[PDB]
Amino acid sequence: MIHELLLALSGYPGSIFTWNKRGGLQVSQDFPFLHPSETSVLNRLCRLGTDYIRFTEFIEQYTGHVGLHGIYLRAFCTGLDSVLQPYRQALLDLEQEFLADPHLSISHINYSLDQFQLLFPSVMVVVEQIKSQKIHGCQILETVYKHSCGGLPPVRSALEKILAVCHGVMYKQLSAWM
Amino acid sequence: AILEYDNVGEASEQTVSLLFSLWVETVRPYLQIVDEWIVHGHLCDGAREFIIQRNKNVPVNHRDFWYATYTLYSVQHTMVSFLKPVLKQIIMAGKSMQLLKNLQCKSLYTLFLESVQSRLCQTFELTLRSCLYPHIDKQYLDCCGNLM
Repeated sequence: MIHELLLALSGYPGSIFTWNKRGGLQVSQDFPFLHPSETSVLNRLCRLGTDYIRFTEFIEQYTGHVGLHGIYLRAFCTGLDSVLQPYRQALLDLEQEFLADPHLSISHINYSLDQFQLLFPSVMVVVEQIKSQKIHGCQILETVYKHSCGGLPPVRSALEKILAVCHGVMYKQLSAWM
Repeated sequence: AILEYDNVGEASEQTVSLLFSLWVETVRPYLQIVDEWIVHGHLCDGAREFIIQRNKNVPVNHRDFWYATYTLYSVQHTMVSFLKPVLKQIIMAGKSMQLLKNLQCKSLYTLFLESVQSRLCQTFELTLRSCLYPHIDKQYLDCCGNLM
């Protein structure tokens, strides 16, 4: 269960964990041991799993291929990947500690991933705003800067990191043009 | 691809340096061919992998030897981007050395490699502008002066 759980968090849904394309990641509530609290935690985690899935889709869309196009968009995808990286490292460490002690409760995993539980929805909000408005070019640099003054210290740090990446790209541009 | 990945920075440096090395390898044979064509004018080659078609049937002592000796590969036309700026210089340099040899009867790949190693981030287009072309300019002017 736990390994399937993390692999679904790893972007690889299993049999119980079903990924509807726009229905998100959801729980095949069929196991005889599942409990309402169990399923509620499962849904809370499938939230972040769907977030990661959509992140991966977007980044593949606008980093592996050249409206929705330009160096700004590739940099956005790269910085989003970098920001999600510590989430992946935390996931791997949690897997390791489960592989060490089998008496660990899924509640422990939820405790651990609460660090990104709040972080992820803000990032999804930002990226969905960027896509829907089709923000392109240096406008995107302003966009996150608008959101760069947010009230979520975790989200704010992630936004500062991505904004520094954007600053670096546009500094490359400005150095070239100067 | 290398031009499009210049602006990413060192975030994709794993890909950036890989593509740099690959392009260096791919272009070395062209460097060697151009060098041999403009140092001697013959090749150990028999059908070329090179853009400009060679008309080997042009008589040496003939007016169109200045023209027909090398034939542009028009389909529109086969060409490579970084080769475009020096294409004319290449053509005149090679034909000039050929004429000088007619009237008188280190490797550029290595130079490019050492230049790019000394220099290497920086625009690879500007990298090439800085390193590659000056060698061609010097050789072209030297050949022109000798011929004249």
